[PDB]
Amino acid sequence: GKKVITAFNEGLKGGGGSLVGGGSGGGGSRPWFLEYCKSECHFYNGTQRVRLLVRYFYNLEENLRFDSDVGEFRAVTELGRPDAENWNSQPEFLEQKRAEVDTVCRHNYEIFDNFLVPRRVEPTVTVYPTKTQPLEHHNLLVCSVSDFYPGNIEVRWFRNGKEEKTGIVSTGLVRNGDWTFQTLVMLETVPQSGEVYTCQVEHPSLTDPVTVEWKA
Amino acid sequence: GKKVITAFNEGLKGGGGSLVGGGSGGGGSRPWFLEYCKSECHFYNGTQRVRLLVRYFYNLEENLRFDSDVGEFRAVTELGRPDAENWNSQPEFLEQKRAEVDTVCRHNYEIFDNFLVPRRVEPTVTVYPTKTQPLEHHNLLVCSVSDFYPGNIEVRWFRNGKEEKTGIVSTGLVRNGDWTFQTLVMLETVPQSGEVYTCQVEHPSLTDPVTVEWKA
Amino acid sequence: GKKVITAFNEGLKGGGGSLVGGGSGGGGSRPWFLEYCKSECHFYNGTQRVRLLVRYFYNLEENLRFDSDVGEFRAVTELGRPDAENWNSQPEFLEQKRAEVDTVCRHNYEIFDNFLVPRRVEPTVTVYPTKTQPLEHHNLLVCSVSDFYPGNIEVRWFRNGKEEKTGIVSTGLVRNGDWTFQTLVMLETVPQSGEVYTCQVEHPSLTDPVTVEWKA
Amino acid sequence: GKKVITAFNEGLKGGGGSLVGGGSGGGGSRPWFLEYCKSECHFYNGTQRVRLLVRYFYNLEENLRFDSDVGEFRAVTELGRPDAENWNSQPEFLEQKRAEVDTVCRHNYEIFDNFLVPRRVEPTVTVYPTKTQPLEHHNLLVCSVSDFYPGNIEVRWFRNGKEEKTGIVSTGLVRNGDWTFQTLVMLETVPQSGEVYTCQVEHPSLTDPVTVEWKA
Amino acid sequence: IKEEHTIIQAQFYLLPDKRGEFMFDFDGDEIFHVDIEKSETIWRLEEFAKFASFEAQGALANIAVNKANLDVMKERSNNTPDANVAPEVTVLSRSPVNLGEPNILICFIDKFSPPVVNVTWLRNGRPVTEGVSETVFLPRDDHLFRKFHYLTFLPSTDDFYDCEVDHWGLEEPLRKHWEFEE
Amino acid sequence: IKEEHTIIQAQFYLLPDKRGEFMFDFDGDEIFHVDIEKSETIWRLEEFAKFASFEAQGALANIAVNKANLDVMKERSNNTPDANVAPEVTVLSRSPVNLGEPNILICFIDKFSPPVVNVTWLRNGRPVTEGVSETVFLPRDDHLFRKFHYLTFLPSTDDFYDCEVDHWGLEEPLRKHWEFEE
Amino acid sequence: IKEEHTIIQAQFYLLPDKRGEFMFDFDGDEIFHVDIEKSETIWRLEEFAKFASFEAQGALANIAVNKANLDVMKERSNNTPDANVAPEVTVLSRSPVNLGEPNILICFIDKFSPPVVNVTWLRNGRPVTEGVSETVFLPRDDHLFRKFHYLTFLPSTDDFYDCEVDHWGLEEPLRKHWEFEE
Amino acid sequence: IKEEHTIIQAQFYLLPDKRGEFMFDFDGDEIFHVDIEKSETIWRLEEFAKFASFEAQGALANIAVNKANLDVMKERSNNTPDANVAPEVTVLSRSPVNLGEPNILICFIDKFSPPVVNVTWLRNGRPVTEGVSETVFLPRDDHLFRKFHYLTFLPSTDDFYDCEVDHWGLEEPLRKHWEFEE
Ligand SMILES: *[C@@H]1O[C@H](CO)[C@@H](O[C@@H]2O[C@H](CO)[C@@H](O)[C@H](O)[C@H]2NC(C)=O)[C@H](O)[C@H]1NC(C)=O
Ligand SMILES: *[C@@H]1O[C@H](CO)[C@@H](O[C@@H]2O[C@H](CO)[C@@H](O)[C@H](O)[C@H]2NC(C)=O)[C@H](O)[C@H]1NC(C)=O
Ligand SMILES: *[C@@H]1O[C@H](CO)[C@@H](O[C@@H]2O[C@H](CO)[C@@H](O)[C@H](O)[C@H]2NC(C)=O)[C@H](O)[C@H]1NC(C)=O
Ligand SMILES: *[C@@H]1O[C@H](CO)[C@@H](O[C@@H]2O[C@H](CO)[C@@H](O)[C@H](O)[C@H]2NC(C)=O)[C@H](O)[C@H]1NC(C)=O
Ligand SMILES: *[C@@H]1O[C@H](CO)[C@@H](O)[C@H](O)[C@H]1NC(C)=O
Ligand SMILES: *[C@@H]1O[C@H](CO)[C@@H](O)[C@H](O)[C@H]1NC(C)=O
Ligand SMILES: *[C@@H]1O[C@H](CO)[C@@H](O)[C@H](O)[C@H]1NC(C)=O
Ligand SMILES: *[C@@H]1O[C@H](CO)[C@@H](O)[C@H](O)[C@H]1NC(C)=O
Ligand SMILES: *[C@@H]1O[C@H](CO)[C@@H](O)[C@H](O)[C@H]1NC(C)=O
Ligand SMILES: *[C@@H]1O[C@H](CO)[C@@H](O)[C@H](O)[C@H]1NC(C)=O
Ligand SMILES: *[C@@H]1O[C@H](CO)[C@@H](O)[C@H](O)[C@H]1NC(C)=O
Ligand SMILES: *[C@H]1O[C@H](CO)[C@@H](O)[C@H](O)[C@H]1NC(C)=O
Repeated sequence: GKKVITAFNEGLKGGGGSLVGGGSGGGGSRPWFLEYCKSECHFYNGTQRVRLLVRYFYNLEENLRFDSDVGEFRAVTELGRPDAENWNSQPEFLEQKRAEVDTVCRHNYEIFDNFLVPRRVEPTVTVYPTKTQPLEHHNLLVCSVSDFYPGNIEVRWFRNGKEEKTGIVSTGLVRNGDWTFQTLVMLETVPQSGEVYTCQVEHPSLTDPVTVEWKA
Repeated sequence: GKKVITAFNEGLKGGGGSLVGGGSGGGGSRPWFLEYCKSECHFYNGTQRVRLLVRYFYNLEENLRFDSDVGEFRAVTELGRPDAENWNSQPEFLEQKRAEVDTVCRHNYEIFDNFLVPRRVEPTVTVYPTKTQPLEHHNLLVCSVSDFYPGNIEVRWFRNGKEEKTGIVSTGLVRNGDWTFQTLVMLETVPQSGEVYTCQVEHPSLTDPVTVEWKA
Repeated sequence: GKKVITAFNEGLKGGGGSLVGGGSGGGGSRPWFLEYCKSECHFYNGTQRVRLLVRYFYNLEENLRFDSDVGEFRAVTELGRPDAENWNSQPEFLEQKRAEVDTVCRHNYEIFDNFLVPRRVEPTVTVYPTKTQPLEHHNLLVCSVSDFYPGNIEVRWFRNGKEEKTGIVSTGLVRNGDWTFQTLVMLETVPQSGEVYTCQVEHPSLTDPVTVEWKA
Repeated sequence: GKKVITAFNEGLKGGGGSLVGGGSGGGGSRPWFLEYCKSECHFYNGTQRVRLLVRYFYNLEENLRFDSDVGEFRAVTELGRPDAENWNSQPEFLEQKRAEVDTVCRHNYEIFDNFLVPRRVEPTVTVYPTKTQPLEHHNLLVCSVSDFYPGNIEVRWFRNGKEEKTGIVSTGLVRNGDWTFQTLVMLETVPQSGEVYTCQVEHPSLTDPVTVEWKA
Repeated sequence: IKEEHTIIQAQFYLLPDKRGEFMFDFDGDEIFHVDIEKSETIWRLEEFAKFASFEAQGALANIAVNKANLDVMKERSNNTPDANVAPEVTVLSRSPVNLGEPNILICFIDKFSPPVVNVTWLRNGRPVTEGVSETVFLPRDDHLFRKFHYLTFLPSTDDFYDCEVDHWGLEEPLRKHWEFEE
Repeated sequence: IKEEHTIIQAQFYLLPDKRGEFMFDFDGDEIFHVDIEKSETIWRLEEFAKFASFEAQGALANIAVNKANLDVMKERSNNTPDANVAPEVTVLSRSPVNLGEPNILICFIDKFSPPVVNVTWLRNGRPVTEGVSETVFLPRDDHLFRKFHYLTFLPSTDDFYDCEVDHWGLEEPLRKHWEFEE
Repeated sequence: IKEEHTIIQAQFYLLPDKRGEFMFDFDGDEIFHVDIEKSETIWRLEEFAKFASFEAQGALANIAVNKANLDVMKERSNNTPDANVAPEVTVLSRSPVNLGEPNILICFIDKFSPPVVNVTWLRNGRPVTEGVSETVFLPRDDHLFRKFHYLTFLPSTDDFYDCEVDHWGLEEPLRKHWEFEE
Repeated sequence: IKEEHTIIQAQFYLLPDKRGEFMFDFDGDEIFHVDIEKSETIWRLEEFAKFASFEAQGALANIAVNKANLDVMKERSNNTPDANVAPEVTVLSRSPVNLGEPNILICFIDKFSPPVVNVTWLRNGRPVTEGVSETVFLPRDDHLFRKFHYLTFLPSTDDFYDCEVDHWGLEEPLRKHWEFEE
């Protein structure tokens, strides 16, 4: 169903707590001023345990936050002290904030659990050698895993049946920004005309492990 | 034993999860390698509620953490992945880590509750004006509060008995590194011969509010 | 119940005391560096009297030790002098070391006193002659005692009721590595068709002596 | 009256406990047989605590010993088992051996305590640089301390009043075999024209430290 | 058994550019954002709109609050400014490159603030405005931003590419090269 | 209202310097640190020793663990280094300054890494070694470090001071100036 | 008579092999050892587990200490090495040998250092990798090590066996032969 | 500096050489020894004699026991022999050398067994039998022996010396060199 996504409500800041400033890079650098806020919902076992963390930043510094496990706003730096004292004295606003863990976090999670949590995209797996430089060091066997979601993936290396443990290098999980990941897992060995290598890939979008052999 | 401070026990890292590294790219900048760990005991209303947060940094990035409210290690970046899988598969180790909340946090807290938590050092308040014989804009009345502890302090200005709530600037709470704080709460006004100003400072180390009077 | 074996805590070594060094065994042999440490708890009648002797070895030489009956560290060679001086000047550390005789030795002794100290396995006694070739000519009668624990065992040979105290040879008490021992106690005699030989083995795992008989 | 030094009395070994040996080792190497015994008296704070440790060797291995803390003989290898059982069943003999801690160790100690224990010989300190060659203007600074007794000597390096702790290399304590010692302690520095170095030598024969100054 | 996830609502207002953005994030990926200019909810992936909705006016109302709060913050810190933090730039292919097979080049801009950058894609040294797309300013764990720019391209040993990024924190524009490698 | 506090154990090992530190922090202040060299517990305030103790070897032990782990991390990242982060330097009086009345100058070194720095106090352009002191590398809320240096001085209209801080992240040593201004 | 016993904790760290071990010993027998690579407490006899426990991480910490101390020892001796000490080798049966009755071949490697050795079992001149097991480097009364290698086997006048040991102190691999004898 | 000392009585009988020795050691140095063929107590230092006495017959009686015990040990081990362990040799001066000032050359022979050696002093390449002296076989902490040979000389820039030691465990005689330098 098409359920409405709700947003966290932001509070208005008042006056007071003026500071002389600090003194950072500048002079020639162009001035800029940023009011940035992130409200993060942390889930554990779905909605079993949820923690809400709101973080306020002004330019380069986080100055205030709302940890739903604390129940009250708390200044990270002087600059945020005014808001903490102010919003903490508005019982109505606090009650509202305290409930967002359910009216916002748990609420939106439920909606996203219908398509985002269950989203799964099968990886495209390939295998091939590289580094045509038998003068630089050793020979490298690359196992390419691309275009998959979610990010949690496991790629092992097998040489003639028995798995390899050392000599493994990777570029790690690379995020593409479009809900797909990619990664290259290499094996540092010395390919022989009479050798069989395999790359095993375990991923939640695969009923059972995908394998790809390679022989010289 | 309850007079001996206990240290968090650090686990040993193993092989696996090797990465291409990449980095940032200095070229001329001298190379350095830092293994940095911080174990934070967060206390809410004494030992009533405690949260243990361990954070691992390699050079400039945090790559792994252990949140006592989560109960297991969680990688923050690829680099921390091998350690989470390795340490999370060690039930004996996880059991010991989970209990450090008591064997270390609460334990050490109770020791510090005898001389740190109660520590109190009364502030020295002084009042004076600035910008005379060298400046043209607006005089300023400075209320200097130095050498106090803990950090939370309240300073208010008064003109002829009536409090001021604007034209107030501060250098904010300044930590001196030796367990004392210092600060300057300035009032922006033009002193007139027939005026009496009052700086009122409230601090937990003071039975009742302190007040310094100033006249021109 | 939750019996946890405790380990001896090793101290960290400092700088200073450096030496020139000389022709030990380098040259064509592969260089190697070994930091080896053995902490021995010697027990006399259980926990009545206990002696702790920790020995430090660098490569092939013992350079430092800690004898509980002495109370402090003592260099065995120049190379261990720095550590002797550094560690003995650390009252906190010394005290901890001096107590390990109780916190470690006696502690672990009580844990092991339940399954190791009383461990008993009964020997398998066998008797047979060696060296034949053709028509047969034996000059050695072998009493084989195997798979037993502890090692203290007693073997005797008897000929027609009368014992033998000459011509006895043995391979000695041989440790198999898996908590069992074996041994061959041989008797030099020329077996005559009308003779009776007997092997009597005494062992703490036997309520009464075991005897095997052998006639030609 | 001239004190007479008493010797430890050695026991006679009996038969039994014969062993096969181990086969063959070198072969081309000349055969030899050594019966070696060392009776060591260990003193702690003079005769306050004395420990007798007799050790028996046959060729290259210790096989038996008598620790006065144990009160009886103990085999170290099977080759000594026969002796242990033999001497340990002779009450008169054990009594005697146990008494040698008094009739031999303490007795002789009181005799050597008149000239050996208090023996003192003043070191002869000298300072000088090294490493000239073709291209070299500054290197090591050798502090030579020779002809002294006993061995516990402490050498310290000073640079213009302040003391050096890094760059110190030494030959350690060298025993001449004639009841005197010697040692070279060198400082790794760069001797400038305007520079004052000094070597401080502490030793039990010197009422007060001895120093030798050196300038470029 | 381990269903751990993170949802983030990230919003900002920036001066003097008068720019503002609002977005939701799921495990590090963007679900949608709101054009403070068009007042229209824009889904990162088209398909998402069939499973949910969001009233864009909420985002706009929220930005307005950030805009008011910004003025208060500028006063509370006496208009003191912080230095500009320059971005790290990496160019890579969306998936294994094969000659003659349609692909996508990725220009990943990371760890920078303020959230304003100029990006130019260059194919054979010439600017390209066809087949290009971009994400809005995404959140990182800290106080900085990250962003993706995309280019549809047809692999060939004949061409080469460059992503040119300009940020107030750079002395001069940053150019990252990319070309096919067998 | 509520007794909220934070206790922090901070430790590290640094290469190629081969430097290590272990320390405890109470609400932002140092309780004590261990001299990896002198194997000694050093309290920030002498008076803390009367209320507790802490075994130094156990700390040297923890450091040893960080040393071993550092090697693994070097292997795991293929010795790939990060850029040095230069420090912000501030020089202020510890308390109100009155002529002829002995005070203390504070050299606050913040937001830098690695935890290594050369600090030179300067009086009238001349290096000063008498009456100077310092803390160990202290923790911040992030991955960077902070540190304090102190200089006891006699308030005068004559002399002027400079705190010179050199760090691998700085092109040229940084020098903050300070003089009296009635 | 007299309950006399010895308990020993033996640990080492070796370079340039980068090998370490931690083990406990009771009267000359291994109680357990900790696999520096598997971070697991391994009991010599399975049955010992039901009578006690040992936290593996504790042992890894001790090893780390030995690792740091090793570096110090090298600096202290100016990286001066010693001569390798070749081992004596002996092959014998675990118990009396009887055709058709299962048994175990024991390969006793004694008096050697450093604690690194390559052991190869051979059945009828051919490498055997099945039914082979081994202990860790156990302690002797002195500074040298001993080790046991095991090979399950079925006694037959048809087969012969061989334990080949290689060590840096041996010019050529040392091989010992064994075969059934009536 | 607790009065810690060691006193050792060391004795042996060696075959087939039929050599026997008995000595006393204090903290590593010989007090005296008895010549088994001469039945005389020889003091390491002449002066020692006025402070103590020792009946040589007590040592000869002890050697006699070692002599009988040796045969028993030979039988007990079926006359199995162990390898010969070669010595380590070092040549040095007793004290700092100065041209024209009487001095002494020390030939330190260490870690060897059996206890028999042939030491030859060489000046300019020719044997030297005048002004030479030696110690008997001194004990070490282990099972091996040590010994010192001595040569009185007059330092000169023209001469060079060599201490040639031959032991059954040496393939060829071992020759250490020594010449002036200062
Ligand atoms: C990014 O490009 C924009 C152009 O859209 C630059 O902003 C313009 O700058 C000029 C001169 O500085 C002004 O006259 C325009 O009014 C600006 N336009 C806008 C929309 O801001 C901007 O300078 C570039 N950014 C950087 C870092 O160079
Ligand atoms: C900071 O001071 C240290 C010490 O003076 C400098 O590092 C030393 O530099 C010399 C020569 O460059 C080396 O021989 C030493 O080994 C270095 N370390 C030490 C501990 O002395 C360092 O270059 C200075 N500069 C910075 C930015 O730290
Ligand atoms: C024992 O076996 C090991 C394993 O093959 C040998 O060590 C390797 O030797 C090769 C070739 O010299 C090196 O490339 C490896 O780096 C070594 N290490 C390992 C873990 O394999 C060793 O040389 C063999 N010989 C001895 C005497 O141990
Ligand atoms: C060391 O010197 C001894 C004796 O000078 C040599 O042994 C002698 O060898 C001859 C014949 O080879 C025998 O007749 C003697 O009985 C031996 N001993 C003695 C005391 O005369 C020995 O060969 C020399 N070399 C070595 C390595 O010991
Ligand atoms: C605020 O900033 C201005 C410069 O824009 C400066 O002149 C003034 O001193 C600052 N105010 C305070 C209280 O520091
Ligand atoms: C590791 O760093 C070296 C440079 O020292 C580099 O040549 C090599 O390619 C790097 N390894 C990987 C997998 O990137
Ligand atoms: C914890 O807080 C509650 C109220 O929040 C208070 O009543 C209680 O006394 C506190 N506990 C302690 C030990 O102070
Ligand atoms: C998640 O659920 C599991 C049981 O399924 C539990 O063991 C774990 O502690 C839970 N995590 C949190 C953060 O509650
Ligand atoms: C230390 O060892 C090196 C071998 O790398 C040698 O060149 C040097 O002379 C030695 N120096 C000392 C003081 O032992
Ligand atoms: C004893 O040694 C001899 C050689 O001297 C050998 O032939 C014999 O087999 C050995 N006897 C025993 C019982 O080991
Ligand atoms: C030597 O005497 C002191 C004080 O009399 C004592 O503490 C020490 O233990 C004694 N030495 C020994 C080895 O007991
Ligand atoms: C050990 O045996 C002795 C017999 O001398 C006895 O006195 C003692 O109580 C026993 N100790 C233990 C711990 O069993």
